[PDB]
Amino acid sequence: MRRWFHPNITGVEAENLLLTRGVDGSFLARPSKSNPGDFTLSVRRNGAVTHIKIQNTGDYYDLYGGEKFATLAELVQYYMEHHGQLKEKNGDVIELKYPLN
Amino acid sequence: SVLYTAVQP
Repeated sequence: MRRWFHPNITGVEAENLLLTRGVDGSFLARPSKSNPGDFTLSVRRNGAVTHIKIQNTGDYYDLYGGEKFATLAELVQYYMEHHGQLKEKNGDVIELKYPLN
Repeated sequence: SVLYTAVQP
């Protein structure tokens, strides 16, 4: 939970929101449709929107590998401040810069 | 639905 978390937005709405009000760097966290109960990060980068699933194992949260965190907010806050730690599978850096709404 | 991006640790 915090100023990027949208408790009631779909993936689609999220990428329309990011493509209309966001800028390159804008992100939010939302509920996951594939895994009800979990959250997803959506980020506007390059000329599109990237969606990253967040694993809640039942013990911790992570990005299906990488650093683990006790709450969802510690996850996001970490990747927002630690430069270069969020990367796609292919190695390109994902930037978590502007918390939307 | 939407498309997902895996992350590299």
